[PDB]
Amino acid sequence: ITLHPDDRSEQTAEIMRRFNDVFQLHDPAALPELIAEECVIENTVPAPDGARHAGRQACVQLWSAIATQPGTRFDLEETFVAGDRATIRWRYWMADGNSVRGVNLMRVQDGRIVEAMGYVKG
Amino acid sequence: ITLHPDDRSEQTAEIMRRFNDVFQLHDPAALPELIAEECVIENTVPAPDGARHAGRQACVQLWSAIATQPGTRFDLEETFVAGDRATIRWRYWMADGNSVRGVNLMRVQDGRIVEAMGYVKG
Ligand SMILES: [Cl-]
Ligand SMILES: [Cl-]
Repeated sequence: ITLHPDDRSEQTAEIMRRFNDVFQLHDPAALPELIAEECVIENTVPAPDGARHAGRQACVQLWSAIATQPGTRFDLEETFVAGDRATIRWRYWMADGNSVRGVNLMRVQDGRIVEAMGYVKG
Repeated sequence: ITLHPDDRSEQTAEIMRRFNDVFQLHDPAALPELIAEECVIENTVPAPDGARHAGRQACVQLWSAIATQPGTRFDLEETFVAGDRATIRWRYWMADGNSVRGVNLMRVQDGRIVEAMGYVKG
């Protein structure tokens, strides 16, 4: 985690560590405590806009499925934190052996993830 | 521009304003002075990795063409700055009338853009 010094930067880093570990450990147990009631994900697909998932339940369900899909994984390229925001660059490996690079733009409020926006190479 | 308070945040905001104006005004005159000799762009396409453009000349050429392509434009969604980094969310409108949302991750060093990473909805 690259930290830009800022009031809550260390808190946001801790949130991103635990968030990233869900995927690295394929273990979604931490997801609910990290996600705001009103959390929104703007997913990577489909263009033009990306789907939208709203509310803790939808966000937990989506990320849980992602974290536990057989034959898939993520390599973390860089997590950069500043204040209540972070960027997480990654490479996603698919069950067919292909991969794609992407990024999440993350925002926290009251110590929980309220916004996650995903993008990919197209 | 949303600024996260940090040493050079105001400088980075100024760089991003002038960078964004190149596209909004379809005027690439400012590009060279904003771009480091060694600047690298990791473009939005093609998956998996995105092409790579290296050096001021390549980066100026690519962005100049983008800025001046007839029938195309960008809407700025949000520019967020922290320290020597920024994120710029946008919607790109293509000559065929379609659009796609995307984001640039930007990094400056010595007052010039050294790194620009682009991603899109897929
Ligand atoms: Cl990678
Ligand atoms: Cl938009």
